[PDB]
Amino acid sequence: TGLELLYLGIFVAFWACMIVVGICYTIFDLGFRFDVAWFLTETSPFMWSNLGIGLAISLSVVGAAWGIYITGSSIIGGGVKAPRIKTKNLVSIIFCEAVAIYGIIMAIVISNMAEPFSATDPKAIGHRNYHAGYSMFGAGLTVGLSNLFCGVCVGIVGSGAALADAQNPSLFVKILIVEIFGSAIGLFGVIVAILQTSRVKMG
Amino acid sequence: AHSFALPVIIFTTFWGLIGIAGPWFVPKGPNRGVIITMLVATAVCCYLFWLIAILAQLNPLFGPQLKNETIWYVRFLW
Amino acid sequence: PYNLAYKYNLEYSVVFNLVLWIMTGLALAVIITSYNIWNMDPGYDSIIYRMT
Amino acid sequence: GFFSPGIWMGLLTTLFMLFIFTYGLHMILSLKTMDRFDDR
Amino acid sequence: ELFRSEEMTNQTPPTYNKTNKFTHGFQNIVDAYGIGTYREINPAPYTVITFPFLFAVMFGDFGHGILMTLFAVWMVLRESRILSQKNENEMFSMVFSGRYIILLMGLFSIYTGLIYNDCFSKSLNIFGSSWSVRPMFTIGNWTEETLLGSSVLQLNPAIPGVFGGPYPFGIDPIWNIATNKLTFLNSFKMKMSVILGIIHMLFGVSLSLFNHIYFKKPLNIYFGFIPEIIFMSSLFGYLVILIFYKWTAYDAHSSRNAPSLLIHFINMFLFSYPESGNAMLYSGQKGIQCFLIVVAMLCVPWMLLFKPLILRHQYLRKKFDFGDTMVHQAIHTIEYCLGCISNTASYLRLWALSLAHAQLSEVLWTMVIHIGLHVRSLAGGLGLFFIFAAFATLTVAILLIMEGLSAFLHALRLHWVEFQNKFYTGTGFKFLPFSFEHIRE
Amino acid sequence: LCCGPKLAACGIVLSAWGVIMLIMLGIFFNVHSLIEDVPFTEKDFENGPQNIYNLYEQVSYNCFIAAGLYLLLGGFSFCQVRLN
Amino acid sequence: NNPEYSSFFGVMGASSAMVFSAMGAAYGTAKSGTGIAAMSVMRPELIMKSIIPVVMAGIIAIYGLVVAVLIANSLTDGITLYRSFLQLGAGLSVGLSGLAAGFAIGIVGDAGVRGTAQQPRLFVGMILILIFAEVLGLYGLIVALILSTK
Amino acid sequence: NNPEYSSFFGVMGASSAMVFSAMGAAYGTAKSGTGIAAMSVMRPELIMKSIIPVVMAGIIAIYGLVVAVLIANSLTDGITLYRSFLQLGAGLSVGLSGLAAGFAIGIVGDAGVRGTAQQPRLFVGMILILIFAEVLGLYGLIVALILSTK
Amino acid sequence: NNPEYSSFFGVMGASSAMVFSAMGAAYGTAKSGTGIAAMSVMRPELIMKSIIPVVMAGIIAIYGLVVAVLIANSLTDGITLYRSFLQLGAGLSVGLSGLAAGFAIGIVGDAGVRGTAQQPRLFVGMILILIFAEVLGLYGLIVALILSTK
Amino acid sequence: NNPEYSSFFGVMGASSAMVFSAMGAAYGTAKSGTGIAAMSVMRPELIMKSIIPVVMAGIIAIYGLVVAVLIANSLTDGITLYRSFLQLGAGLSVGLSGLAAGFAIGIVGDAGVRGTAQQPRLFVGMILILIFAEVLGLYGLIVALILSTK
Amino acid sequence: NNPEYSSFFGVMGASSAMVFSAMGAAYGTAKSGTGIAAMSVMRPELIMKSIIPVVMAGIIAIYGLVVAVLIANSLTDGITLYRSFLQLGAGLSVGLSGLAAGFAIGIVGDAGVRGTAQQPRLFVGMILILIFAEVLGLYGLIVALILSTK
Amino acid sequence: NNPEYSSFFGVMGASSAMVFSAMGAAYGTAKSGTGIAAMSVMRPELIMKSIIPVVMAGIIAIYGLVVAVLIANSLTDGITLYRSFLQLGAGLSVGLSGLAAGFAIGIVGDAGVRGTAQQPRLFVGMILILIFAEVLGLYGLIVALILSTK
Repeated sequence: TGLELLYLGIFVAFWACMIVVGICYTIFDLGFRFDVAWFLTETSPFMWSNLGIGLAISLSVVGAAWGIYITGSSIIGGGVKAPRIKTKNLVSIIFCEAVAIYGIIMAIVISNMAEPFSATDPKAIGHRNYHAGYSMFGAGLTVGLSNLFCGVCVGIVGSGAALADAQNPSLFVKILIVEIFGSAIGLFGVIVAILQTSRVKMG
Repeated sequence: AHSFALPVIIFTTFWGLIGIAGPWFVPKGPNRGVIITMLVATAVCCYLFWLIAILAQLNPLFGPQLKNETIWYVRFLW
Repeated sequence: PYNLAYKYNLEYSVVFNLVLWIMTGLALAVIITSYNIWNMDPGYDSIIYRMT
Repeated sequence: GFFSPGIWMGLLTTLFMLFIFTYGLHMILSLKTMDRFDDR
Repeated sequence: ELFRSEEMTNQTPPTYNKTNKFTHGFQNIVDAYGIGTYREINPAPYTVITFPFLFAVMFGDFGHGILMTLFAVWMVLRESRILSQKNENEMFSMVFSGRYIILLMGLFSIYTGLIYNDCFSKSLNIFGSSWSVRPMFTIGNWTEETLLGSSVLQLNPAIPGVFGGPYPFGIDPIWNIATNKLTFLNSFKMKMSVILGIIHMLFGVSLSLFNHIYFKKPLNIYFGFIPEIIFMSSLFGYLVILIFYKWTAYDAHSSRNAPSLLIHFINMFLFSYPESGNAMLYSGQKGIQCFLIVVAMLCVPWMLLFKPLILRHQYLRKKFDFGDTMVHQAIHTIEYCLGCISNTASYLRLWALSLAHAQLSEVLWTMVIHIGLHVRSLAGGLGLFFIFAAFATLTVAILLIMEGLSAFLHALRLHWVEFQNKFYTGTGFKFLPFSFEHIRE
Repeated sequence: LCCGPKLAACGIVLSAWGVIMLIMLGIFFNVHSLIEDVPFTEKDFENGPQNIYNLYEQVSYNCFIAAGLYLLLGGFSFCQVRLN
Repeated sequence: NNPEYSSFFGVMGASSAMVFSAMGAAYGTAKSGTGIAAMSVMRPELIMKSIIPVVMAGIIAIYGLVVAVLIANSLTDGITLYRSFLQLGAGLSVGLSGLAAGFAIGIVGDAGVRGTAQQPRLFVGMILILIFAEVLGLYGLIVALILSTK
Repeated sequence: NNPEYSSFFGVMGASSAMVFSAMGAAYGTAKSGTGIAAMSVMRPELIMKSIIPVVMAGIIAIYGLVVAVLIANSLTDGITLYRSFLQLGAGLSVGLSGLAAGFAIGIVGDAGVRGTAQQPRLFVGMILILIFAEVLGLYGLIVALILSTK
Repeated sequence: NNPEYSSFFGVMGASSAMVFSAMGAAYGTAKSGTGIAAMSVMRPELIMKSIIPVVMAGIIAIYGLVVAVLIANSLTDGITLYRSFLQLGAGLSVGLSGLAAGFAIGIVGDAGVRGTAQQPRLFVGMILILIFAEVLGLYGLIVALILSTK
Repeated sequence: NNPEYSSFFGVMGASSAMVFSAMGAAYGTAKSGTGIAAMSVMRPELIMKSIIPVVMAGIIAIYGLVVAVLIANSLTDGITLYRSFLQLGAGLSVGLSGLAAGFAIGIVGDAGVRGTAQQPRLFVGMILILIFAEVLGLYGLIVALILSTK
Repeated sequence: NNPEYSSFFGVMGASSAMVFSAMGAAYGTAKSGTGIAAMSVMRPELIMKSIIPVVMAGIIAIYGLVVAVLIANSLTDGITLYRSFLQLGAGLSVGLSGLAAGFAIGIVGDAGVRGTAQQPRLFVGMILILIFAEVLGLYGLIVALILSTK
Repeated sequence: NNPEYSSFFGVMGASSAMVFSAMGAAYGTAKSGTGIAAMSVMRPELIMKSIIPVVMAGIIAIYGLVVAVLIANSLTDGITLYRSFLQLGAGLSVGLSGLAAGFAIGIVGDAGVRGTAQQPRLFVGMILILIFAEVLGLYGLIVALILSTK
């Protein structure tokens, strides 16, 4: 667990320092030196938007790809004794490809809204641009992570389906119902991401 | 309104007689020692417990905080 | 004196940012490298089984 | 101040790359080879 | 004349304590900790009252005391039927065996609950509550305060010239409806717990004198009891006196910069006597504070070194493991003195449990049965039916059982740890005579 | 129905406790028409003492109604123990 | 007027609701699917009964959807900030609560299926437990809806 | 007169109370359900008694629901900050305390359910430990109720 | 002249006192219940006198309740900060100290009950050891009581 | 003249002293109780004597109580800052030093009691070693006392 | 005339010296005591001699006590700041150096007595190696004394 | 006219040199002592020769003492900062390099001493390897002496 111990030690030190610094700012009655609005407002909406777009596409691929290896190994392994498996159980990977597609469509619809500002001083500038910027980030994040966990779910289930089908060909059809629920999880994330950016404008 | 002297007279006599006179009027059976022990221990612990409770309420430094509607109700109740 | 400032380093944010993250990266590299040697696996074989 | 717009935003983008790199490298480090081969 | 074990006929005899249908259970909760030394002072004759009392302090709840009493009454009324049957359930057997212990537990819990004046978070107003005269509150320059009152409470002043007088028995019912009961009532229970604990501790030490005399150990009283009782009295009894002193010495007239009993107690031990910042309880207190601490410290050599030293002298005069004897006496001294400090604080169990019970009762009442009431007539009645059943269920499940159970053990622990360890020491063997035990089988 | 005499017995004891407490509560409401001071008053509260007296009588009635349900329950549970 | 950046927190809410609910549903679903496949190898006749845990998980997903949609439709630029915090709280409340519920769904359904495979009488018991997990998710929805409309 | 973002602390309370309570109940539920599924195979007659830990867990969840709603009902924009911190404290107190209670329910149920199957006399002892855990959850509620009206 | 945020420190004290104390009691309860359940398989007659570790764990939670109530009642708006830091120290002192005690009570209770099963003579010894663990909690309460009145 | 927050460091000392000392004593107590329970099965005789590691642990807890009270009693609002840091140092010094001693107490007690059961001659050696750990804790008390009054 | 908080650095020094030295001595003590308990089974005659590693560890603790006292006595309120920094350096120097020695003490002590019990001729070698660890610790004391007096 | 607290870095240097050097020597000592203690049981006649790694280990701590004092002799208040960085670098250079050398000494000592008992011909090769590690440590000292005097 050498790496996990390293990750934890950094995690704890990271937040432990934030706790000490945050409480100290309060204790020493600093003039709101830690200004969240300043952080959020100076950070260009272009950064937030493009981050969400990259996440929407990239996280969705990670999910699909995750599931791909989960069911790939199980299918290939089982097939050593049950070559019939490839006839039906490859649909799980089709399910993973569909999970990846979800993010791609959303990511493109979001990116289509990107525009220049030619803006400088945020004061009374781009009020709508900030809303749309943050929304694009959220919607991208929303769908990305939703597809990320969707792809993992359908992978795990497809593995079980292949392992079952390898032993009894009558089980595949009934089990397949679970993977459909998994796919729906990703679609729900798509619906919200669409809503979040349904009423945004640049310029 | 109440005085403190009278409560002391009433409850001191009550528990005093129990712890003082009670043991005087006890059967001579095998439980005599137990009955006397119980009578005295009971009177002393009970008297003290009350005595503390009442003394702690003398010369109070502050009164209670009541809700406005409660205060109104009391004004026209007591 | 007069509630005067001490001149809080012009470009502080730059020197600050640099020194913190430079020494953090170097310190971690040393910590990890030191750990890996500290916990070097000798193999616990060849002669160790007999000496144990 | 301790941070500027420039420095801060730079830190944020750096972290995203560090998170991805860490994940990638982690999976790369957790790679083993075989002790022995099955047969002739 | 104290109850001791019976003689039986140069070996260690068994410890025989004669019990009966009532006292047997009390002897058993003592034996549960250990068998007393032959001819040791039996704590049970005093436990019969002492333990129920300390429990009643922890569980001083009028309503639940009734429920608890009725349970014990049931078991006694069915005593003949419960004995003449099979009882495979060990949980019922245990409480049945202690049924006479529980009976007293309830009876005292009633007594203390009445003084605490809490029956399911309800006080018992006998129309003797004269704490304040609200009509006179308005006279005291409060004209239409109920207008501002719409957003405020306003604390009833002390010494307004129109308020005052103690409640005849228990706490004046008015405090049960106050928002600051959490200081008035909590203060009482803290201070009361200390007073009662220390007195019981002093009693436990007093008993040791009879035992040391019985066994003709002059050294245990000339170098032990005397400096030990002075040690405890000089530090802890002094505190108790000051608590009562303030109650009668200072009124609201001096509430600002009123002396703080805890601060003077701490400063007492530390010989801290600031010129200002804390008002003194009485003139000359500084001299008293210093005197008592010095004496308490001077008490330590007596119990610490005089016994092993004189025994060594007697060895050389008469002609004795001197080193080991010093170890035994030093351990006794160290544990006694440090335990006195910890033991006195330990009795804060009385406060902690009494406080917790009152807090559970208030919330369990307010958030459960109050909800069963409603302005709709029939709907209110029908709802209260079902809600009450749930309320009674929670009162039993949480308070009558569990809190009674915790207070049961904690009061027993006080006997085991702080009281008995002052006099009830050593071990003996359980007396197992020939007996025709297998009658019910 | 039998339902088990162990469970009927519990109802009998709970029902008896319920009637005792509920009747006493209703009495207290009528006498101090109070410590509980929770009659569900209006927010638009006027200087009308008669209004709280009316609320207290209503609460007292509700307590006796709930007690009546326990009186009926006790009868039912009692007969179950007798036949069981 | 309406301060800038105020919509930021509300956007995080809408995202948090859906993402954390998806996490719960995804875990619970994967756990149930694993157990279902494991059972059906031994006996297929119980497969239909073993599906409910998966629907249970999907409900967690809906819980998140209801709030995420409610907020996402409510989001504008000119937000009075107070409303944004309500949205943030509603998002977290339902998402994180549904996540906990979905976890329980996963653990209980998976163990329930293996138990049921050995003991068909377990069917009712495990479903009753799953009901408590669904209630835990609902509680999340209740609080979130109260806050979002406050 | 009031500062900005003053509602921020309060709204986190309402969410925290529900989320931590759901986490606690979910943990206890998941652990109890695992023990129930495993135990019930050998001793099916206990299936209706081993459910109790799960109910206990739901209580912790209600504890949390009650406070979160009470805060939400008292959650406003024009908060004096003082009141806001009190609401956050009440939320955290009941939530985190219920979380601790849920942990105990979880562990005690898991061990207790199996222990009971091997020993029917343990049932009463198991319940009492569970009652102690319920009391632990109540303590948090009590403090939260004191703070929320202070 | 009262510093803002002063009430934050204060209320966090009351919460910490309850939360950490509940965590301690929960740990001790969870471990004690586990040992008791296993013990009951062989020696069920010992179940009733094995609850003690669990009750003691509870009082640790109460010690925390007591301080939390004392602080919560002491909280006001115009807090002089000094008082707030005393409340924060009092809260942390009793909470964290009780937490440490919870581990000792739990660990010792488990070993004691399991040992008692084979050596009934261990009972007095188990109690002596546990008392010291309770004392740790008491000491934390003592300091908290001193600070809140200073 | 000094910062209104200067009192923060002192009260943190009073808390730290008690908390770390309780942690140390708790560790030593828990480890000793575990070894003692196992030893008691091997032989009743030593159960009473085996408490010693725990008693020593208790002293560490007192060490901490004494300093925490001294700090709390000396802490004021108009603190000199210098004294405040000294109080923080005194608190940490005794607490952390007692914490280190607690580990020695615990580890040595466990090994000592288990060994003594097999070789009674170890009994004296066990105490001697535990004496060094108590001395290490007292050293922390000495410095803390110097810093508190300095 | 100097910066506020200037005395804090010196305070950390006095505490650091004591705490780290106690940590080192405690570690060496715990490891040595663990082995010693085992040694009593093979050769009770070595129970006395085997104490030495623990005594040496105790020296590490004194090393720290000496510097911590010197710093505490040297620290004032009107500190020159420069001297305060030196005090922190001196504290860390002796404390952390003694900590390192402590590990060497413990590890060598345990291994040494284990070999000695099997082969008593190893006693002399065990003592010498521990001597080097004590010398390394003294080096820390030397530097700390040089710094704290400059 | 010099920057404030400019000496701080040089002060940390003097300490760091001693602390890391003690760590290095301690590691090498602990590993060497472990191998020696195990080795000499079979062949006590080698207990004398086997000490060399330990006596070598101590050279690291001496190195550290030399630099730490060399720096301390040059610590004043009016430091031009530049000189302070140089002192910090020299301290770290010898300390961290000595630490690397300490690890080198310990690992090779353990394997060398154990092997030497197995193969007397290893003695010469062991010494050479140990010499290489000592030379590696010296390099740190050389840089520190050059740098600290620049």
